[PDB]
Amino acid sequence: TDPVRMYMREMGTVELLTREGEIDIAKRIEDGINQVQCSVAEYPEAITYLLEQYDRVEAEIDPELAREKFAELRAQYVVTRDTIKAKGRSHATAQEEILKLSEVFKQFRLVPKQFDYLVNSMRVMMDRVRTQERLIMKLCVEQCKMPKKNFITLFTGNETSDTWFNAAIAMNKPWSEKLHDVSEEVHRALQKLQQIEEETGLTIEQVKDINRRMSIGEAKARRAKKEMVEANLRLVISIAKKYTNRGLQFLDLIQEGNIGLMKAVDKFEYRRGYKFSTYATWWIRQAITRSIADQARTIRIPVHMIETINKLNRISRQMLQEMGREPTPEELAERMLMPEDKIRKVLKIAKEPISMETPIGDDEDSHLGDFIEDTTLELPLDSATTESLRAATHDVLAGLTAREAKVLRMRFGIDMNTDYTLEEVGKQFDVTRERIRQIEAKALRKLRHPSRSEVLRS
Amino acid sequence: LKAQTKTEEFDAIKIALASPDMIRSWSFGEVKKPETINYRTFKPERDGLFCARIFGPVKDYECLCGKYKRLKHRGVICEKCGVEVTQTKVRRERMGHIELASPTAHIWFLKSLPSRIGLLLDMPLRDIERVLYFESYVVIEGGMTNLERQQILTEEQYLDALEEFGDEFDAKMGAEAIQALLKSMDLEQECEQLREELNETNSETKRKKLTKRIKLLEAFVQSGNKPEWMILTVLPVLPPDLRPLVPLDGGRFATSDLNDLYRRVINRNNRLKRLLDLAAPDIIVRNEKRMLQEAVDALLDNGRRGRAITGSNKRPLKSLADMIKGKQGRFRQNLLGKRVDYSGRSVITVGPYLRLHQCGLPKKMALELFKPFIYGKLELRGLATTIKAAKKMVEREEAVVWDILDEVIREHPVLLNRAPTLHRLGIQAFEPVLIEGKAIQLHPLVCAAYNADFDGDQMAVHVPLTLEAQLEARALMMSTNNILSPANGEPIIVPSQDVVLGLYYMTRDCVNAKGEGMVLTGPKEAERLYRSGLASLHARVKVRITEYEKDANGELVAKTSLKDTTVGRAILWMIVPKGLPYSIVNQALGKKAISKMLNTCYRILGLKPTVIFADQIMYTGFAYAARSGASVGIDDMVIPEKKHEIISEAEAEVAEIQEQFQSGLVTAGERYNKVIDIWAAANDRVSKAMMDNLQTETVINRDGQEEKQVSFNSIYMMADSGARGSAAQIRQLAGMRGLMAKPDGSIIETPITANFREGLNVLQYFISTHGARKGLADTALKTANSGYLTRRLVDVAQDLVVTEDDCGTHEGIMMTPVIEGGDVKEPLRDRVLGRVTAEDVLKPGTADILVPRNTLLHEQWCDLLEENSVDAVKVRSVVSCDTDFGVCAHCYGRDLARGHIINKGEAIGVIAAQSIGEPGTQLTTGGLPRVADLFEARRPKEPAILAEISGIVSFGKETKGKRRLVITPVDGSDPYEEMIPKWRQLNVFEGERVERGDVISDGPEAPHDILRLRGVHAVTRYIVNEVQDVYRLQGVKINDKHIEVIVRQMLRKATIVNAGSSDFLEGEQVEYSRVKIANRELEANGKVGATYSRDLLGITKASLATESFISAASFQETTRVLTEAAVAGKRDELRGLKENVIVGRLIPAGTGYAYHQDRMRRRAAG
Ligand SMILES: CCCC/C(C)=C/C=C(\C)C(=O)c1c(O)cc([C@H](C)CC/C=C/NC(=O)OC)oc1=O
Ligand SMILES: [Mg+2]
Ligand SMILES: [Zn+2]
Ligand SMILES: [Zn+2]
Repeated sequence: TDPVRMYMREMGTVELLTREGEIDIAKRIEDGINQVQCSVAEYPEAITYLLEQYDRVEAEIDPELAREKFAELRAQYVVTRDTIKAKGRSHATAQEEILKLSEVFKQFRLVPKQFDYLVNSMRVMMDRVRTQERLIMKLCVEQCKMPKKNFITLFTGNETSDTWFNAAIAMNKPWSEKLHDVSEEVHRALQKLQQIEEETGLTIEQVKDINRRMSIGEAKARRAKKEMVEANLRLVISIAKKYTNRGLQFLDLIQEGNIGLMKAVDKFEYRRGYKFSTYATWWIRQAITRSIADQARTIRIPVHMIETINKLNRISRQMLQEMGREPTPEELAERMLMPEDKIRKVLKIAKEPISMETPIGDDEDSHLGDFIEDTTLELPLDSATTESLRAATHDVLAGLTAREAKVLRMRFGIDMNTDYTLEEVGKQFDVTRERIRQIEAKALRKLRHPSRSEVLRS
Repeated sequence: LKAQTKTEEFDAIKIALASPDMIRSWSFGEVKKPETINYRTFKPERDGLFCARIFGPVKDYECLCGKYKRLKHRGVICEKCGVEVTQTKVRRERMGHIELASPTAHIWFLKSLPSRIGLLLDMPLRDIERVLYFESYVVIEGGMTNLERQQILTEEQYLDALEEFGDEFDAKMGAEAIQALLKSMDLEQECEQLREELNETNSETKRKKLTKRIKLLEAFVQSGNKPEWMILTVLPVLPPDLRPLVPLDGGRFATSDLNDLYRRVINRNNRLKRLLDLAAPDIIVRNEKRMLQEAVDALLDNGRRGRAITGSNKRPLKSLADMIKGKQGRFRQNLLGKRVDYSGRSVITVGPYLRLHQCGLPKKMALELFKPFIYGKLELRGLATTIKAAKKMVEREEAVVWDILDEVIREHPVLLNRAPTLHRLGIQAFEPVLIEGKAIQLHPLVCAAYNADFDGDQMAVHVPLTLEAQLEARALMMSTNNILSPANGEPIIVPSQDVVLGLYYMTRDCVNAKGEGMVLTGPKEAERLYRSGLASLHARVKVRITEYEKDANGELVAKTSLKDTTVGRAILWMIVPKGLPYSIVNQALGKKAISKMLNTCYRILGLKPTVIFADQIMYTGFAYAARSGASVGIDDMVIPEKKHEIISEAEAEVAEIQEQFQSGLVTAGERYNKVIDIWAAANDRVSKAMMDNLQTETVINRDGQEEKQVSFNSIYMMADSGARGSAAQIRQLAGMRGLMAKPDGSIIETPITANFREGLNVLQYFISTHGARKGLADTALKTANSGYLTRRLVDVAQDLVVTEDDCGTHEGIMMTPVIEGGDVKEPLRDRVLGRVTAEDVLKPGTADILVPRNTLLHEQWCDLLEENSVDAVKVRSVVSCDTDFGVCAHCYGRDLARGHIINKGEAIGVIAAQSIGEPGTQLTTGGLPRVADLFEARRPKEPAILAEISGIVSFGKETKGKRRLVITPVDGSDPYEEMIPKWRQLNVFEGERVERGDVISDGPEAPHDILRLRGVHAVTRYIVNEVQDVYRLQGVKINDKHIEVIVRQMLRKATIVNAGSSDFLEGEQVEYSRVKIANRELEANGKVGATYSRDLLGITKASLATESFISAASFQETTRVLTEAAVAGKRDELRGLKENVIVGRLIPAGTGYAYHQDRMRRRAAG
């Protein structure tokens, strides 16, 4: 019927809250953080990447202090690598310094940008894993006419080595003999796979789980915040009901509002007895106002420009009653920090300005722009003459020494392309430069008889 | 042997749906920012709704960053700023595009009435929207499960039904659904099903709906189009320099509304594009999408929803939709109609030294008008070095140039057109005579065509440039070739008013005058007898004269006589030429007769010598006027001697009828209705009082006693002559002046008994108002109404050219003189002159072929026909004309302002349309709309019914609101029984056989019937015989052809009755059948079949069936045509007229006739 009510009615599913479900979430959010924080705290290459850039930003906010903590971190790793490879305390107590390290990882914040990278990097690296994995199945199950029943029993063991491949061919079953036609292919996918086990530095088996607990941890919080905002549809309106009709149509400010809203929910911290709303209002009033000014007039316009305006707009209406008459830019700029034409330059870029498709009379219902003459195009008797110019002139150059002509025409692009430097015209002809100059002037000496062009002048 | 690739004399136009990829074939880029220009340095920011990076450089041949400003570095692109340097003209050619966040739905097809996205899905309107604004999910390919595909669930249901069937069914909501939907359906499929059900069930609502549905469909398949495309994913944006951003003085600005409108889509979209990446709650993004689809349709056809306001201004903005030119309907709308170079105008006056082929144009306009010809001609003879200066000479108005200009002018006609261009004569070519003044001078004789007086009418002028035009101008448009109204064979370049007073004056006779009874050699001594002061003009006198008569074999035969005439009439005979009877000027000469003199000179000595007559008929006609010194002063307006007498006499009657009324001998409506007669009678008498007295009471005396003769009072001679006046109007000067009717319509039982020569009293005046007011008002309207009418006709004639030579059919219609009860309301001769016959004509007695098969009936022929008592004639008329897609010359007839038979190519449609709608203005159920009733084909309120079938009648069942009437065939199956409302009076005989098409109730009857029942040569006579009672009633002479030719368009459709190849019930162009049956007749197979039945289609409803879609989409709803036309991917193979003009190539009639032909053969040619 009508988009707006729908939005409203749509919002109608109240779903109001008290303080309780308020904060109750904020942790649900926060879990998903850690859970994923923790989830990522797990990644060697997440961290070995952390080293490489650290070396890149440090080979190019207190640097030495920064140089220090990197040490605690750097210390706590290498030990843990040995709690793996030296296999002391078989991923039980060697497991623990693996844990100690991850803790070190779990403190403090950063820059959201490298983040969504790693986030990505993991999962894209996660891609290649199911990349290589999607290869083996179409090549054994669908290819070897091999049942999927038999494919998950034996492949699932390792999913990297060839233990299932050469053990499903010796089972002497009817689906086994087919596995040969792909021996060049199965060898190639398990290779890159173990390679990921090398690139990742973690078993392809164990590397899923972690990536996931992020992924879910992802949901938990994603899911969470979503809920938060829906709470406050009503907030936004109220305020956004303020900024209305300001050179911007309703739903727009409010959408923007629900952005300003939706933003606020992110930067928050419930561990703060400051009550959620008045933290919204700002971030809402933020976008919706800063929304308006930069996208509302048909010409953009910088901010301060907006403000410096309303300064005036307000003052003049303030000025008006002071001098119950009328305020003159000299006067107005007077009441100002402002210079003057600087002002006058200002006046002109207000006005939105009128639509050409405005009606004017009805002499035959005219329209405005039915009347804007062109200025680019060239007059016909204006163009025609030009035509007479090239000719009547070309009419003249022939009357001159065929050697001089090509020397002028070079100087003036005429009948040619780029206008030839009255030097480099020499250089082309040799006999430079002055030499040619005289030739030039020889031309001009003939205007005993230029009653032609002379007249094509005025 | 090459096709081509580059650019070429295309023909025809393809419209259709728009692939996204295909759309991207169009854009030089994606606008992606809502910016415009810089704000301080009024540059255009890239890349956004104006750019250069995309659309083009601002300034001819110039990169944006500006590194490259030379007419050298053209196709180069600036390294920096994505700008090829080229003329700025591209930023008026180039287009853009935008990628959408959400697929989004095209408001034209979603609402342009029968919603394509609707009926194509056979899914109702209300739901889709419901799906779109996210109200409810909809099924799609549910497969063997529990639910239909195009079925719809609520969220909760979807959820319930989700849990039951995990996959294996599909349901969505939001654009993608419908998108999803369309992609997925297969047409070809439903049809064959649709095809069967068509065959499985036999029911009229059904096959009406069904077969009508299918017919739409396979059209779509036949298109090329893809229904996934009725939805938008990428949107093209119109080039910037057309929704410009001009600066004004005082450097405010202005732009077209699209920019607002544009800026809105861009805005929403992005923010939305944004939203996703925020993974914002679908409750918002739902809303977003919903908003986008708003902005869009804002763009496209604002008005089909809440109607986005204009920004800034209250008022509504301009949607592409609104900016379609032609646009029109229904209906309006004129088209002004481009402006034009070489042109101008002013106030106009007389100029009677003008020989019909010329007009007086002022030195000054003529100067600026022909300026270049002058610039050239000046430097040619070399009075000017070079044009630049040549200009300065004419700038300077140097004396030389005046002489010069004369040169450019010599045989160089110009166009002269006046106010509402009615019939093609509203424009007429003259040669120009140079003149001082800033007035245009007019040839008087012509006034009467244009309709121009001189109380300020302005006529405007044009220049025919092309070599061509100067011939077109001279051959066709030139004053002279237009002197026979193409409306109606008579001359239109008749003696107007001033003049015939003069003529009438001369050709007159006073009883006993300066010369009563002498005899002079010949006119030569006749005039000499006058300017000598010796004879009176109109003193009766015998004189020697010679007429000629070319009776013999194409040959001129002389003859002398002592004709017994007057001096004046003698002196006139000087003017007459050769093959004319003296007998022609012997009498008194009315303007009534004097045009008739003119026609005759033309139908016997033909053009040239008709013309030069006409100038001389004028020149003279003025001169003896001025000499006669006719003039009017109060004393001329004779109020009959006995006026006041009667008044009181009838003034009596009334006091009588009163006496009786109060004594109630008699009633009120009675009395009234009584009184008002007698007043009526009085006015007829106080009329015919003066007129009896005014007429002749010129009682005078020669030699003897007294004689009385037709008066010379100044004003009689006005009306008597036809110069001016109407005895109807006279009666208002002398005798009583009518009766006024008050506003009611209800006429007042006490006439305005005084007149103009007498005072009017207050009350007399007062009542007299309302009238003249209402009148003025009428005219103001009848004229608004005449127009909208014509606009419709020409809308529908038009594409109709005299194409075929002689179709060669014997089939024609039967002419009788009109005989309305009493006396012949219109002779049989008028009806038939100029037509070409079906079959040879026999005398009264027989074995006597008078006229043989098809002959074009000239005057002689007629006269022969009238000599023989001859009395009815079958004739060839264009509703007969077998030729399809045109009109054979022969089927037609003859007219032109030129005398001989039509020549191929002339645009008889239009020129039909014209001659009707034109005089329509002067019309008076009845009158004008009563006309529209004919051509609109409107049933009357209460229409008679007729013998549906011939065969004996009988009434069955009973009175159940309607009596079923059962006709009964002697032979055939009898079953015809119609259910009739018996609450109206019958006529038919009850045990009587009823010839199908008999009067079975009385009262008006509805043409579609007459057609269907009685016949074509029947209906086709109804339309005219009845249009004709209107104009005829109004003294208005329009010849039937035209009407027939309209009628022809009315019945362009026909209904099939059998098959083999067409689609059984369908309504189709008797055209396409006439061709298609042919293509079975000995052609492929009998198959079978098919037969049809002719349909009567209202004009307006006729029009809107143009093969040409451009044509048609200018007459009705537009938004529709395109919408509906672009979907079945139509092509417009031109051919029609307008369409060629729009796209401004050459007219396929006229001149351009000769041309097009030359091409249509090369099309389908090898
Ligand atoms: C998009 C669908 C509609 C197409 C049209 C009508 C488009 C019209 C444009 C673009 C004009 O601006 C325009 C023209 O092109 C041309 C003219 C002339 C006055 C032609 C009018 C009469 C035509 N002939 C006719 O009726 O048959 C005798 O007047 C216009 O206003
Ligand atoms: Mg006038
Ligand atoms: Zn550049
Ligand atoms: Zn014909």
